[PDB]
Amino acid sequence: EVQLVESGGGLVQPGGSLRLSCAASEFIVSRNYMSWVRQAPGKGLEWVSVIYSGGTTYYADSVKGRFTISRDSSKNTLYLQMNSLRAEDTAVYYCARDRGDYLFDYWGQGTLVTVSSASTKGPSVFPLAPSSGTAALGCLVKDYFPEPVTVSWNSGALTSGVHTFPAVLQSSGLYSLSSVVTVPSSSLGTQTYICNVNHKPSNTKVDKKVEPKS
Amino acid sequence: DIQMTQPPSPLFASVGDRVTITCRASQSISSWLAWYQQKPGKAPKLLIYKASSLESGVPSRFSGSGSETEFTLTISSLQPDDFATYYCQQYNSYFPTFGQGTKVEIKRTVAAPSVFIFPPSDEQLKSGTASVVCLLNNFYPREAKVQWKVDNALQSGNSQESVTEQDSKDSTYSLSSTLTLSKADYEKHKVYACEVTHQGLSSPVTKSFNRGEC
Amino acid sequence: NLCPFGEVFNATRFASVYAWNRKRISNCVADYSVLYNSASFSTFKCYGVSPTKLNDLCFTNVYADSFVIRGDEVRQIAPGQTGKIADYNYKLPDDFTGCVIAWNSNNLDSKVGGNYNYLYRLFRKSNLKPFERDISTEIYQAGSTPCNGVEGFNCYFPLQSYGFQPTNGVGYQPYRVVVLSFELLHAPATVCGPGS
Ligand SMILES: *[C@@H]1O[C@H](CO[C@@H]2O[C@@H](C)[C@@H](O)[C@@H](O)[C@@H]2O)[C@@H](O[C@@H]2O[C@H](CO)[C@@H](O)[C@H](O)[C@H]2NC(C)=O)[C@H](O)[C@H]1NC(C)=O
Ligand SMILES: [Cl-]
Repeated sequence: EVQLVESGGGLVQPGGSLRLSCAASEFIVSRNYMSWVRQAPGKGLEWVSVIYSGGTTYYADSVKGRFTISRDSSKNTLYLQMNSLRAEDTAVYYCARDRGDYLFDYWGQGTLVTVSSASTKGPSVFPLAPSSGTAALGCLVKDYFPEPVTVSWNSGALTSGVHTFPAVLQSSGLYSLSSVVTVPSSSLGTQTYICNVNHKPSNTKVDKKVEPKS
Repeated sequence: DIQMTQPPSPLFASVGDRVTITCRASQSISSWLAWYQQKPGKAPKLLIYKASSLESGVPSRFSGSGSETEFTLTISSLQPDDFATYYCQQYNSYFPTFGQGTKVEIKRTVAAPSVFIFPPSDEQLKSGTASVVCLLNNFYPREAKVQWKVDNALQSGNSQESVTEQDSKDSTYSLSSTLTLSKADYEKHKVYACEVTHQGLSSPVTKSFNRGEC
Repeated sequence: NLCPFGEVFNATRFASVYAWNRKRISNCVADYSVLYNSASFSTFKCYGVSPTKLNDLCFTNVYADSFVIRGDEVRQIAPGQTGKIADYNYKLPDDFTGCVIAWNSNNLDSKVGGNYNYLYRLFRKSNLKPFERDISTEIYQAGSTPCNGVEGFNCYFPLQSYGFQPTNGVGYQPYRVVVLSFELLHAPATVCGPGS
């Protein structure tokens, strides 16, 4: 029925450009207040820009001079031209119908924009080895980019007790992540534990056996 | 600008509870306040405009109140699908702004973490860096202090933390904190420890190892 | 015989901005520095004329437009502006010759629980032409489904109330605005100052 669908998002280097796109249905873009609102990962919401049906447009000060909102009423489409992108512009960009006075009563689901200078790189996989009832062991999936990786244990045979933590972005611009599992300490020398790491962007597949230290 | 403050997350409630989320505007916005609800991976949806008028569709258990600089969202009896993040937003000014959001997660009994420290792997040291990892497994509530200590000196500014989403089986959290050192400085020191403070512990639990010593 | 400025500035009811009032003034003598010197107005900006020299000037006709808006919307009552008010309610021309006069009217215009008599136009397909008054109440169609005069989702009454309330936010409080336009045509100049 009613729909707002964003596209155009992706990975871009600082200084680069990207044009976001919002295809609407039943909503007529040229008769509404149409907005872009963004959300940095794990952060809050930040209104970006508005275009009045009559033509007037406004921008957050953080994007003035660099972003440009526009629309094509032939295609019932809203646009966002982002120039001179900075890393701080990394966010999910939402297309929202503004029902007057910045009241966003309908949001598209959003399109993610990652601005980074990092090079694509597969992770190194280091063991977190168990110590001398319940033992903990893990894998340190270090220094990869872009997101995401996936981690399994014993190719899926081990799922109980497993915590694969959210990645943290390091000062270097590379992500790092840990995957841990608790197991019966009695099984340590008898059961084999392997973490299976997959990082599709670099075609990396790694299987690290984790064992106690002599 | 106008800065909107909400209380810190999370807020713990059970199905059937009465939940109130406050919002504080840094200046009077009369009654031009909105409330949004957001589930992870989904876009926000509008609940309350003009401070107290239920958006058409929103269940009647949601209610809003307030004026000037203090406002309140209220869920009379919390339902299972009301676990989400709630943002306030002042609109009808020259530039809209949102609060940082308040997440309402599931309530359970207090559970103390099990704490594990992991030394750097010999694999990693050969590459020139040392990551010390401290795991806090299955604890409740969310707040927890992880203090790194190297030869008894409290370490600040060289560790990063990542927390799991509340567990669906037992509604606990787990926390991973990585302390990162150059290999050269890793071996300028002997005793590495993380000290975990949490309300499920009578005293701070410390786990430690001596570098190089089995 | 003086110009009936008091009838405009001292009227006890003002119009909503979307339905702004206009009194056409003519065949009278106007002391502008009665207003210029009273110092009751938080705003008194003139364009194309020196406020003090006004009492030496004559015009074919003078128009006094009046209405209520928010304090922080008074900036939109100027040549070359954009926004809800400038675009959809009251629009000055880029070549505006007149004066914009405003003053805080919270005492008279803020009603407890909300004064819902003062409205502004919120939805409109296109910007107003300068000095256009649009009083339509047609239901605004924001979707592809024609509204047929029935409100509903994507089918909005085009006007919003200010709900002027006792508020400590000055910008949110109502201001009364008087806009003076000075018309000079190839006809008798019936609106003159004291000096001529
Ligand atoms: C708007 O009115 C004020 C005040 O006027 C009072 O109420 C009127 C209904 C009428 O009965 C007046 O006689 C009342 O005084 C005007 O300000 C007065 O200005 C004159 C001229 O300088 C001065 O002599 C008086 O002392 C002032 N009195 C007060 C109470 O302020 C004002 O000029 C009027 N505005 C216009 C545009 O005419
Ligand atoms: Cl405004």
